[PDB]
Amino acid sequence: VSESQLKKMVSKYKYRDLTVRETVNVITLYKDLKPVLDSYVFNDGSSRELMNLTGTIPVPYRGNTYNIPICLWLLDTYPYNPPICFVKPTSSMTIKTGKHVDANGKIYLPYLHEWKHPQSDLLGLIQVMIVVFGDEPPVFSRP
Amino acid sequence: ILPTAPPEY
Repeated sequence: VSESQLKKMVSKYKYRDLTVRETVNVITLYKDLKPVLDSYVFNDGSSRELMNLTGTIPVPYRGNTYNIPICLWLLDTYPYNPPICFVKPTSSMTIKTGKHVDANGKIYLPYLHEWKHPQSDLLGLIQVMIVVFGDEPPVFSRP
Repeated sequence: ILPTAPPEY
């Protein structure tokens, strides 16, 4: 949660200072998003230690607010490349698949396909997720 | 905060 501790976490990012600025603003507004350092595997099988933001974002739907659980991975060349985004349902939820979420919880949005720094950033992304998940929730509670 | 999701009817 400390601005200096974060510099350490992303110390081998190409755009270290950009990445920290975005993360600081994001986690100051969306207080349930925690930065976490974990291994990420690419299609070829190579792994790199990367930061992600994990936790919930508040999404209004039919008059109530839900805390939808997500994980966003910042690649080490962030912000030139988009974050890779997942819904992370608990055992009480199930994924509703569609044009925007596959059965593994991967999220597909036009905002992600069309990413371009600096017209695109983490705040604008989260804003888009809230609107989209507010029309079509990606997780529903189980019976 | 606890994760919640809307009920399906």
